Amino acid sequence: MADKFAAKFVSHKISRTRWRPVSASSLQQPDVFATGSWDNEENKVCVWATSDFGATSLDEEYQGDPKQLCDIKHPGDVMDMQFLDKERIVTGSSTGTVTIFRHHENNQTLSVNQRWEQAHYHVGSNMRAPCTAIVCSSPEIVSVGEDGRINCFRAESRDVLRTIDDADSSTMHGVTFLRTTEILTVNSVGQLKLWDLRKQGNDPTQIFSVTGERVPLHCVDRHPNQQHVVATGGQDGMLCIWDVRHGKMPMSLLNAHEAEMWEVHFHPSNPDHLFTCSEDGSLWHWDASADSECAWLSTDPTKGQLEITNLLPSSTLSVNSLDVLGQNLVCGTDAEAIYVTRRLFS
Amino acid sequence: SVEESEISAMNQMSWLMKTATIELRITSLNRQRSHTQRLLHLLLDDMPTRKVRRKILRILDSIQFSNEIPEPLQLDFFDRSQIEQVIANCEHKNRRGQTVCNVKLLHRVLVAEVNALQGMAAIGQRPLLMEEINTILQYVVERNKLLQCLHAKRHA
Amino acid sequence: STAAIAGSSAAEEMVALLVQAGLFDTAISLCQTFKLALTSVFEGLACKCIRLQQGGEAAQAEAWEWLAANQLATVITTKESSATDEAWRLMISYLDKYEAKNTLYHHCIINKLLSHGVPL
Amino acid sequence: NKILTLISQIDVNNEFDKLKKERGLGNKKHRKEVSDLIKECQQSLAHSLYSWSCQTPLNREDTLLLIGYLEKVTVEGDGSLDKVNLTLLMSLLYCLDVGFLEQGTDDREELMKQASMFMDRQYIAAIHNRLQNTQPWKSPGMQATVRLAWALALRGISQFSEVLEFSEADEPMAEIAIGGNVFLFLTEAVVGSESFCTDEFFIRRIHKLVTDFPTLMPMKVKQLRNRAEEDARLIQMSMQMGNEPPASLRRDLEHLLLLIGELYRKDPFHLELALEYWCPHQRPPQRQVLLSKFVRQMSDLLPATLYLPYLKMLRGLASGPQCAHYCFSLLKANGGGSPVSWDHFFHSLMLYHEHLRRDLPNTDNIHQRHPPLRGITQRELDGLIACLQLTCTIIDWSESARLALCEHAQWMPVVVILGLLQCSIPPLLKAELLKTLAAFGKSPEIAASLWQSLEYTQILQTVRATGLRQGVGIEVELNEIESRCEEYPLTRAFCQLISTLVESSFPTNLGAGLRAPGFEPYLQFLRDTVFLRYRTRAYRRAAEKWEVAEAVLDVFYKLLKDYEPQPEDFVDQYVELQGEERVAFKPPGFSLMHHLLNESPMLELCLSLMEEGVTQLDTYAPFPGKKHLEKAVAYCFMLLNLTLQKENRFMDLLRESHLSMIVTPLEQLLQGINPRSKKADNVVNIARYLCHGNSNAELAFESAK
Repeated sequence: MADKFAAKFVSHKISRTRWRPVSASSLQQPDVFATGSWDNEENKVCVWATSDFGATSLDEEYQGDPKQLCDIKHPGDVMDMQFLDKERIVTGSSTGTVTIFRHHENNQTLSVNQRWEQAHYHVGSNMRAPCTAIVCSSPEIVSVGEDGRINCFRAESRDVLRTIDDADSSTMHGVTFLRTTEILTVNSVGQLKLWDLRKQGNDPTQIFSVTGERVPLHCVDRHPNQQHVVATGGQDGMLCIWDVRHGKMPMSLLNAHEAEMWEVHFHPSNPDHLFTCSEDGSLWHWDASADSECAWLSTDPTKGQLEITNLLPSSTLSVNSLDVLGQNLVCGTDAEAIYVTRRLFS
Repeated sequence: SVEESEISAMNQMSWLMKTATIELRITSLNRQRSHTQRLLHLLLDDMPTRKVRRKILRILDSIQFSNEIPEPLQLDFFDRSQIEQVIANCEHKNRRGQTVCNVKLLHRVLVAEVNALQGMAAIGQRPLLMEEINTILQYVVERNKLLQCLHAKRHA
Repeated sequence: STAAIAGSSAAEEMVALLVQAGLFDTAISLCQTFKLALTSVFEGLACKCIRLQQGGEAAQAEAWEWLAANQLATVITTKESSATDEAWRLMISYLDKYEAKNTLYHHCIINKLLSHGVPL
Repeated sequence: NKILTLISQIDVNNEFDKLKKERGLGNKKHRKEVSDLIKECQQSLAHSLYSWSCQTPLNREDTLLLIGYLEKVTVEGDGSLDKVNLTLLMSLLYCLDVGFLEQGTDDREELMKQASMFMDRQYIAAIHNRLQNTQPWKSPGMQATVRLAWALALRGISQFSEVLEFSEADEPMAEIAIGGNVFLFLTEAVVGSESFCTDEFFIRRIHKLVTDFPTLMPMKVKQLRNRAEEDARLIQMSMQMGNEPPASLRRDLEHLLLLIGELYRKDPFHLELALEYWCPHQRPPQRQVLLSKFVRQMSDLLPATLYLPYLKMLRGLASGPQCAHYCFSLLKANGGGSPVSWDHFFHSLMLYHEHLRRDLPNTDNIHQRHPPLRGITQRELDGLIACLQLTCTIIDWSESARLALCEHAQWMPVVVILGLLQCSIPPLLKAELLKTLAAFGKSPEIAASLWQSLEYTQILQTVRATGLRQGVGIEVELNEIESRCEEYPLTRAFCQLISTLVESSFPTNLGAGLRAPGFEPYLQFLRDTVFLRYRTRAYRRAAEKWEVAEAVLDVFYKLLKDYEPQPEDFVDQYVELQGEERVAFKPPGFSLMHHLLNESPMLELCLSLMEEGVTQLDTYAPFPGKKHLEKAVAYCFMLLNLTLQKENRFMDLLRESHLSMIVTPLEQLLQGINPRSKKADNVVNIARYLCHGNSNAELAFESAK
């Protein structure tokens, strides 16, 4: 399976990787992705292509190394990155700044479209304290940080629409939309928190936690079709599955990794697949479809054999980010490397 | 005796012909006498055994080489000579080389003729025109049926 | 059938079913008695004119039945025109004649028109 | 003796213990064939007895044997006499059937001499003694029902000659029958069978049994009606002071009203039998007058507890167009205050609309609390639903009623209903509202006005307003509410509406000024959402999964079939919206078809659905949704078929129009190996549908084609 990916060597640490969203009406496979770098005083955002703009042969083995289209130098260390749409990229910075970049495809350039230089900061001292995660639902943007704040922005508004000050006395690490006006946050004390933006009170609507476990939460993802099914990963390498309507405890606890689980992602268009990466250097593909030929909520160990495959060679370097679109997967590493496959299921 | 489609009966007979023909040819080219014997014996001995016309002649008797002809079209509001010309024209050549409007020209051609005949004021005369077009249709249909029956007989 | 349903009818169910099947005279009469100001007749006739102008053959064959159920006060004066022109002439007539102090008029017509496509 | 014994015992025993054990029956095919042959044999034997009973009446010994068999019967615990048992039952019904005594034919004496259940005092005594036994059958209901029929017979026999000793035994027997709630067993166990749907003579016999009860013993009937109404009222009111209703209550009238509603709800014969409920040939037969009086008498001072059963009864009685019209008018006029009037229905909807809007919170106001949303009580909800269902049934069968109801100046039903749809209620009510709209839409012009109204009301959010983005409409309800409930009534109803509207026109310019023409948005929505789902989204009911797929594919199919293209289609224009040029909206089907000539998931999904269909059909197991699947796959194949023709056509045109669009031939797509399969099984599967040629011929034809 190692022969499916071309690996490109670049002198830049890889933290985040994301596919450019394709229109649901397009028969075109995803071909472009972005990367963020870290571990430096100054880092960059890069845009990459997987195909040569011009190969019309349906029959050539993809040995194509991903090609850098363009880059931009970002002040501070890049933390998180998402596409807002086809032309706009949002970043969270180690400086606590949230920035919207505009990509000008005709000229192959990036430009600063908008910034919030005081999105994340410690109340009182006023010292910089990192924007750790962002989530987009156009035109709305939510950010979280080490200052325990939840900020709500609108892309066209210069002012912050809402701040929830002192939302967490601990660092928040992740945020997702539950519903249009409700978010979930996770923090360094092993809590999953639910919250409504509309509600005036800064208090969370609900708090979930493992009983007797202090372990911090590093990642969270929502099942695309089932808004109540959530996956999380921890410092112990455990995969937790939650039904946010049923109790305050996970429905399933699965031994996934030997070390810290950095990211978890459902496949955006085929959510019977899930992907996870770890400090142990591994990148796992989880397949819940194997009995058909929500599977993730099966409590019957006799129904739904999960097939599990390690995608990288043994003793692989830290895999900080992955993204999956159709038959294509990209991931970024601390080995100054981008791995790309265009034939995930072949 | 597929009177139904004398056409069908005829086609049946035709194919059967070609077939048994090449059959006997090759069987004899080989030397199989008994086979050939029984075959032709039967086929030709109209002589009564255990005036019984020979089968080959009976087959020829079943083919009528004379066929009936359609009542002349009569038009109260309309020229006949013109309708016969129109019938001659829109009768396009089918794959067998027969001039037939077929459903095509028929339907669309009839609609076009009705559109051309404008009868504004005298709405009152409408049922008549309706019945009249019906007969024209029946006639062209009969004519086409007949042409088809004919090419069939030719090939047979 | 509606013969039976006329056995328990009403002052406007009638108006509607009848404005339904052509009969654009019988109903202007039922209305002017029970005084109930009629813009449903003009909108429905405008709809039939539009459907005819974009109508198929079958629609032209059915149209002679409702056209004959009216005169067309007086018919004609030259080149013929496949209905089309037929209902637009019943227009000029059922308009200029049966016309009102306020607006059962230009407005209701221009509207159903821009409403379904039409260089006026 | 021999006959019955044989059939039954053989069949059941053998199969169950030798063939269901050893499975000599082998192939998913052989097993089925053997199973079908065995079931056919059982059915042919049962029919033989039935066909006989329909002709020959039964002798004393043979009748006792039949009764002896029926004493042991299990209606399957599933609650439906299987095609065989239902037939045995109707056969017995005809054996007993004495309806031929009511038909004034000059042959009455000859027919009386031929009916074995006519000249033997011992016949009546033996049956009566068996049915009086509180040895009920394996199925107390069996003892209760036959008893009642024998009793109606006894009731008439007084008139014929002078046989009126057993008239007395009819009231207690009828009481026992009613106490066995026969009305419930006939409703759940008999008509429960979908095979009941088949035999015209089943419906006629039961129709005679139901019509003979009010005709031959209405005195008792009325006694009982009044009794019930009164007791109900009393205890209910007593409790209303502060107590709870006595656990000893028994609403046989409601069960009676439901029975009437269910009995005529759907007739396979479609002989407009419901005509018996209507009195305008005949100078009104006395029977028709009495029944009509029954329907009217039940509407006079209707207790709140009987309100629902009565509506359900009316709903059942308005089948068969003539009947439609008649009951329609009847009730309309009866309301000319009785809790069942057009004034009560539309005033109630208006009150709910006014009450639910006031509970709305002003944007300027911060933190708004309702004087506690009077979430329409569950009973009120059930009542509204029943009313809408009745309305839908009446307007579906009666065009006069449909037009009369829509044009009424005070009720303005279309406005009210559309207004209520903009309010918030649990999905079931929304579904019923959509169904009611669908019933109104079977009439062409209303449809044109309805498209304009739908575009203005932005039920489906066409153009985003004030950064509405996601949700703010049926899309949010689908993703947040239906997906959580794992039930999809709203989505289905919406698809039904669209489907009906597309039939009356792919309409035209649906809104200038707002968007920029096109039926484009609806399409996107439909497609994306529902197909994605169709694949992955929980479904409490496993059958619902396929229902959603069917509803969406139905729309896709109609859009592609309805589309015809003539050179202007491949010419495309860019409309300026909010300062950005956007390619406008080609027809429904230009788009539909571009997406098929390439491997967009649609195809895949279509091909996957076909594969799934054949796999499920190869199991020959009776899963729920098998039919639906059939329909859907049929839709699929038909889609495919039209596709090739129009394909040649478009490809051609496409080559002429110099559009940079790359399309692939349908045959080439069929050749291509499935990615999941990683082999050319595309064709293989299609084929396999030929194996089901006996089972599903339609599919077979399409496949071969």
